[PDB]
Amino acid sequence: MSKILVCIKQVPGTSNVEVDPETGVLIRDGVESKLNPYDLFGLETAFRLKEQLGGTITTLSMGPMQSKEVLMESFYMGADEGCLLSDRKFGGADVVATSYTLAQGTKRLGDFDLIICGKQTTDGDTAQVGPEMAEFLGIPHVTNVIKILAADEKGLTLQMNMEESLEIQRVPYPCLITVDKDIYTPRLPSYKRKLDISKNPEIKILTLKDMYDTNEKKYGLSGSPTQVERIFPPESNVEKTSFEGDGKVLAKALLGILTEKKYLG
Amino acid sequence: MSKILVCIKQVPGTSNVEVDPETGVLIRDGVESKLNPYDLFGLETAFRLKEQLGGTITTLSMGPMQSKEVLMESFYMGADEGCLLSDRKFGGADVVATSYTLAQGTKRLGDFDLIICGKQTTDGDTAQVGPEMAEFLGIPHVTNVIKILAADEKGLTLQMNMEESLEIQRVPYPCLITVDKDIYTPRLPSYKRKLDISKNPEIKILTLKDMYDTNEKKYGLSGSPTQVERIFPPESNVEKTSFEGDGKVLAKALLGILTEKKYLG
Amino acid sequence: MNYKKVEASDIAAIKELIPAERVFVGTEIGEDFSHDELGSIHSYPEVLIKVTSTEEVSKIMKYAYEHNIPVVVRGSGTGLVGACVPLFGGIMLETTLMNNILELDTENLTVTVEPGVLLMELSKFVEENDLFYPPDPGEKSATIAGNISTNAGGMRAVKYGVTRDYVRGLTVVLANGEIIELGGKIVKNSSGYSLKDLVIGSEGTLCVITKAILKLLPLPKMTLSLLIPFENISDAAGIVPKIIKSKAIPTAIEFMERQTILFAEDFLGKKFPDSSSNAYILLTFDGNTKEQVEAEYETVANLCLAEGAKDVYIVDTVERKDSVWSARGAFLEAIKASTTEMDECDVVVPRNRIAEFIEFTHDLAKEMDVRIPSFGHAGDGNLHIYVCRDELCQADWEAKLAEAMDRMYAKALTFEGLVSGEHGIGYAKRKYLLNDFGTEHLALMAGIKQTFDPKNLLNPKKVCQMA
Amino acid sequence: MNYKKVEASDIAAIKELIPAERVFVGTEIGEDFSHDELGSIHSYPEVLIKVTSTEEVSKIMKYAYEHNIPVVVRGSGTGLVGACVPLFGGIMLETTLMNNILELDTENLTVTVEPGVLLMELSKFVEENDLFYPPDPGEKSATIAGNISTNAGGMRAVKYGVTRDYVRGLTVVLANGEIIELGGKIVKNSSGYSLKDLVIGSEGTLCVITKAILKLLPLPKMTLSLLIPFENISDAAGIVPKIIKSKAIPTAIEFMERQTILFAEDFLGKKFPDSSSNAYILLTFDGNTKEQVEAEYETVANLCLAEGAKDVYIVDTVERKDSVWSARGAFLEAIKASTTEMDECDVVVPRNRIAEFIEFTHDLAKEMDVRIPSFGHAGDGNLHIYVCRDELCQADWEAKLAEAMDRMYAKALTFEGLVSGEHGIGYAKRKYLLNDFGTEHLALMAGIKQTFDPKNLLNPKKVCQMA
Ligand SMILES: Cc1cc2nc3c(=O)[nH]c(=O)nc-3n(C[C@H](O)[C@H](O)[C@H](O)COP(=O)(O)OP(=O)(O)OC[C@H]3O[C@@H](n4cnc5c(N)ncnc54)[C@H](O)[C@@H]3O)c2cc1C
Ligand SMILES: Cc1cc2nc3c(=O)[nH]c(=O)nc-3n(C[C@H](O)[C@H](O)[C@H](O)COP(=O)(O)OP(=O)(O)OC[C@H]3O[C@@H](n4cnc5c(N)ncnc54)[C@H](O)[C@@H]3O)c2cc1C
Ligand SMILES: Cc1cc2nc3c(=O)[nH]c(=O)nc-3n(C[C@H](O)[C@H](O)[C@H](O)COP(=O)(O)OP(=O)(O)OC[C@H]3O[C@@H](n4cnc5c(N)ncnc54)[C@H](O)[C@@H]3O)c2cc1C
Ligand SMILES: Cc1cc2nc3c(=O)[nH]c(=O)nc-3n(C[C@H](O)[C@H](O)[C@H](O)COP(=O)(O)OP(=O)(O)OC[C@H]3O[C@@H](n4cnc5c(N)ncnc54)[C@H](O)[C@@H]3O)c2cc1C
Ligand SMILES: [Fe+3]
Repeated sequence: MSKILVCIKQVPGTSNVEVDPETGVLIRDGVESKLNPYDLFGLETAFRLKEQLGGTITTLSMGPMQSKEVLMESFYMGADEGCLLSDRKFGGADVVATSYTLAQGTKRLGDFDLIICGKQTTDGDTAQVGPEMAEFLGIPHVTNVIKILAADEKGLTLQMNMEESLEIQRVPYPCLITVDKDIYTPRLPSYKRKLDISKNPEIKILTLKDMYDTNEKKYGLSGSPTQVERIFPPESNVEKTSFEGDGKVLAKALLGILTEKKYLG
Repeated sequence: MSKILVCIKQVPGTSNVEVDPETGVLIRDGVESKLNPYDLFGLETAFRLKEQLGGTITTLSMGPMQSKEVLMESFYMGADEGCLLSDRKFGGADVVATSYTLAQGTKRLGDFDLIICGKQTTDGDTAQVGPEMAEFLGIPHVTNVIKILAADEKGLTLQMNMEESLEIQRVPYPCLITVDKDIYTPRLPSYKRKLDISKNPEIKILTLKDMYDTNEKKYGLSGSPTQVERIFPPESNVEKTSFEGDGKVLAKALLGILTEKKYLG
Repeated sequence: MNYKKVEASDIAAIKELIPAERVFVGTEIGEDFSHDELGSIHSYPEVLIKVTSTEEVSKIMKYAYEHNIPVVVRGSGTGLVGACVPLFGGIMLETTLMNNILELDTENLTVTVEPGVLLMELSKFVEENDLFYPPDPGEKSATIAGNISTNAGGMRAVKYGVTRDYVRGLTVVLANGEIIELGGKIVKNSSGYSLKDLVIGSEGTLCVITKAILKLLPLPKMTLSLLIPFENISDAAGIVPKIIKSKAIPTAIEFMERQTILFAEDFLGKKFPDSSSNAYILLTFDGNTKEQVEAEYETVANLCLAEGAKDVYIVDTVERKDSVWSARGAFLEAIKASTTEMDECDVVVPRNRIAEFIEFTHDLAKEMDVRIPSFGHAGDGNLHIYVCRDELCQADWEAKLAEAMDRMYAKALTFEGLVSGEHGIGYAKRKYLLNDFGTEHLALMAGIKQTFDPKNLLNPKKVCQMA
Repeated sequence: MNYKKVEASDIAAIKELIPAERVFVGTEIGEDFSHDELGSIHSYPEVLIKVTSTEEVSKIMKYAYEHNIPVVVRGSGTGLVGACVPLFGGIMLETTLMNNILELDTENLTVTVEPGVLLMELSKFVEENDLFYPPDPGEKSATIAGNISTNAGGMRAVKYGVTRDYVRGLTVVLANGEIIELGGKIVKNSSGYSLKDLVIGSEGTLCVITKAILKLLPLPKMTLSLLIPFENISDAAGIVPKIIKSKAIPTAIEFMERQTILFAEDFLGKKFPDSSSNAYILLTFDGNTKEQVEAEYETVANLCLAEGAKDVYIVDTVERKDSVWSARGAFLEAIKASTTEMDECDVVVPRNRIAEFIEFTHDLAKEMDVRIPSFGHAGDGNLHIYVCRDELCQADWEAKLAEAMDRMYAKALTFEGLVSGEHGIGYAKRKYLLNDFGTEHLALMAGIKQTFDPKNLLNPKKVCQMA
């Protein structure tokens, strides 16, 4: 409703990734980076709410100056203004330091009625920047939203799914939401919207000097409780096993396999 | 011999030119400008003398900063160093002011044993910058050289042609020569020389401040005695005329046409 | 004619030539070998033989020639016009065991394949070696010699062409068992009559292809697609000459109307990224660098927006391409899921007559009260048109199918188009070929089959027979 | 066999169908119609008819079929294999009066031409409309239907192909007078046997082409050439698979050795721009902007310098292009000016076997003491090879020409190449086609000519006839 913030991230253009056995750094094939597909559902969820409520949409990103391309890409889909959080002191961050500098950049940009984060990224896959960001903002949050039933000017009626149930909640503004995969089909970036002159809104860049808490102990690698120790390819093995001898000689072998994989069948 | 100067010019890439009836300026199709083909024979004449005498070859051009491309183009054919004469006070010049600023740039670059100008340009077609340039330098000059018979370290034995004769002259150094069309086949610009640094040379630009006569009354449009009044397409007409009636009724009509075109036959 | 029925003495003489593990008689022949994807005609062969070599094919064709037994060659059984159905029930040669890729010549950029190499495994093999087989028929489980015999073309025909443009050489076996090599690894050919170009498109009625040499291209690295909405199909088909004349040739030019997209949305369960318009042009550009593709698509996108397009949508990522091309790739399955049964039409028209023919099928569907969904390739004129029976009774369906097919094949005759541009003639479209071409045109085709096959054994009553 | 001589009653019946100013009999034929550029065979026709319409051709073919008179069609008389020479001396149809360009379809990018439109005036016409006819045979005064009947290809075949890839439709007249339309303005074709692809390359032995629809491309604006010296012809021919696999496809790839260049320097009077090397590769790139042409040649020039090229010379100027391409364009006339007479061989080989065949002609020239200069197109495998008579007497020349031609056509048979790639078979190369292809391969070709022409009237004893 009215003011809507969308947190988008630039990810590697493909996840087909392997590590050199003694570099310790990933063997990314190229650098054709893109906006992640899970945040396209978060952008599209904001576009359906703007067509119903008529407010504005702000996009927010944290990364290098190369991440300005996904802010221009969200502009071609219909975002109104953007904001980069580019600084050297913000790099090397885990979820706790990323969700802190995203919440600090939110308070600098003013109040928003709704913050829409995606389900997860495609490089980190932690799916937890969203719930951590709403803790620093102090707002309520609902994760895994598959359907918006009502879009009242004071709050939303949401459908949050579990593995086997559908919770229906009525959350008021201000709040964070985390939509998941295939809530809507995301619209494509228009070339007509990119032919205006460049981009109507200008990407407002923020550093550590612009934050209301300008102390570098809570950002970047200094404010990260976790760190990677080593990254390695996952050990997978294909074993072809045959089973003959009919009766329940095969049925004990099939139940022995289905219980070893915890299907209990 | 040793020091050799070659005056080259950038011309329009094609001479298919028509004027707008009331602009007064040339209807040039595009600007894929080139080095003129008559100066390729002047560059090739210097290359055969450098392979026999072992000196150096300097290229000299007068024009805008766009004329630096034909100085780099002569480098790919095998020139050793170049010099542009780019200045705003040099533009609008006729032959008398062009051959003066080319002779002033020659005295700034030191002494040369031989200056090789081409026969003519393809835009001006006046074929007279060469003889005027050697007057300001005070050196002897020979125009329309079709063959170099001897290439002694003190002077050249040349073959200057007329419409019906071949003058053989022995001219000493320093001197200017003007070679004409098809004295040699000019070599092509090598791509292997293009990948050296970009080329080793680094064009040395000269302005009016660098000349030994630094007074702008003798350069540009101020030192030009001539000026164009108007330029217009040439009026040509095709008339199909038939002649029948055999005998010398056709032979008087053929002799009447051959004498009107001054063939006298 | 007087074809000899296969008796038990012919089973024994065949099993001396072929090992008995690859000969199937009677109930060993499955139901899948009695039809292809046309589904109207059904006929069992008497012997099913899975061949493995050229000399095994020539031994069978020598036996059937001296004993007057008809022979039908079969690939994957994928063709849509009844071309591989053994109407007289003789020998069926089945080539899916010859799936070996014999040689990859990286100097001549050719590949030598056996008949029965699938299209999904040839295109996977050459793209691992950074090469490219440009013809892309919609079904990838088709054999290569099935694509050669039907002259199979697809989406990339606006830029690259069809299977005929990439057949360098063929080793064929005639009806009497003679082995003939037709082309080679050469590029230029002006030596005699192009017998190779008669085999391409002959649908197994002249000879049995037992080896093929295919021309390959260097594989383009990058690919980017465009989605251009239009107001109607007349504005969408009209931009295609202006796109090609701007020297930025797309790899694929697809038109799709809104009513065909609504079928694929219900089938896939996903909405199309933008269906606020009635007609769409779906382009594809390829190249080697990002800046080369960017100069190609911005040329056409500036051209489309200046000629009445509502928008131009950039389809650049893998997830965006799979959101748009899985809709286009499921047009055929969504039409089949929405009807009881259907029958199809693949008329090619001149490219400037695409919009008049698509608007004609809308007036025909409204008048006959049948559903006629349609799509096709806007860059070459081939239109894939489907008449659905929906809930019609059996006598009313055969009356409405015959009237809708006769009026669409007569209108494509008036538009100076042909009967088929992809799928071929086979058994189903023989009457419309006799309406388009004259009797003197089909007497030249029948006299050519009498040259290659004088005893009329290789696939009788197909294409130019009993038209 | 059974051929009726043209008598005075046949002259009167022909002059009722054709106006008498376009019928030539006896002494008003002219010596130019008794031969073509082969020069070995000479044979006058009895009647020369300059036709002007399709219906005039069909009335002549109806008369000659009824009265058993052989018919030879003639274009400009340009072909090099004796294909348009009337060996039995019947009717000669002459098409250079049908030089009208009938229609330019800018929507379908096609042009409809009459047989007798010259290649120099068709390519001038379409390039005024920013269109492009890609096949470029070396002689521009050739009839377009002569290029179709011979499958004439040229310099641009490495990127664009030959005349066969650009024939969209044909209106042909059979030997009995029947008018047949073969293709159309369509792009895709899968309806029946490709009878159009039999006419392409048939050399007037099947039918008389009376209309053609040709596919056009958008015209490229920029053009740049590269001249790359090499140490020998083995290094020059070996760079061609690396150039094409770098995805910067040249428009033309020409190899020229130093011995052939020395002929063109003596003929033109000007030296080649750089002849300090023994072999050369002359490339050509085209495009629409100067920057994408610059990305194309710098890809190949950075490539070619890495595999043993001495240099790469940029040919970017209209004066520089005329200094290099008039030397290549005068290779044929320089060889003719250096000898008394010569004979031409135009074998096509696989592209990896170009250097071994060029080195074979150097060992053959030293062994037989004849001058064998050669050039060709390194991008497709077609080699233009000439055996020069020089100063041999007539008995020694006929024995040395027959030995040098037999060993070169047998070596191209061993290399798995063909007899001709450009010029055709005609009358001269008939026995080499019987050596390359078997008797069963030529019985298929002779049975196809029996289908189109059962009375054997359209051009007897040519291509397959009496090989
Ligand atoms: C291999 C690997 C493993 C890691 N493991 C852990 C771990 O176990 N624990 C941990 O705390 N950190 C971990 N990190 C660090 C962290 O996940 C990332 O480095 C970085 O913080 C991106 O966050 P994310 O991918 O977890 O976001 P997610 O939580 O996966 O994404 C949720 C949503 O938050 C938003 N968002 C996320 N990142 C940004 C951003 N930079 N700018 C704007 N919006 C954004 C998007 O809307 C996104 O859809 C790991 C990193 C790597 C490379
Ligand atoms: C349409 C037209 C008509 C003109 N008519 C006249 C006229 O009647 N009288 C007159 O005095 N001027 C005339 N000019 C001016 C003059 O010719 C040119 O403007 C300019 O000076 C170039 O000289 P050029 O073409 O005459 O050189 P040319 O004398 O034709 O060339 C001789 C050689 O001098 C060298 N050279 C020439 N110009 C340069 C240069 N700029 N830099 C380096 N080397 C150079 C080259 O080696 C060249 O081959 C005319 C100009 C134009 C456009
Ligand atoms: C879903 C679907 C999509 C399709 N899309 C397209 C498409 O986009 N474009 C298109 O062109 N086609 C398309 N087709 C049909 C296309 O014709 C077939 O996919 C294919 O061409 C036939 O190959 P096959 O191996 O399936 O042949 P079969 O049907 O088995 O054989 C087809 C014909 O080829 C003959 N034949 C097969 N092998 C040989 C051989 N070795 N020698 C001689 N004759 C032989 C058969 O006798 C028969 O005449 C599609 C079909 C389906 C079902
Ligand atoms: C100097 C030179 C260079 C050449 N360069 C090349 C080259 O690079 N590439 C190349 O391929 N060829 C080349 N050729 C030969 C080439 O075959 C001819 O130039 C051309 O193809 C023949 O056309 P025409 O009009 O000259 O035909 P003609 O010789 O008159 O006819 C050739 C054949 O076509 C038949 N024919 C002509 N018109 C019709 C018609 N309407 N219907 C049916 N049959 C018809 C004739 O009967 C004969 O069979 C060259 C020839 C010369 C002299
Ligand atoms: Fe050639």
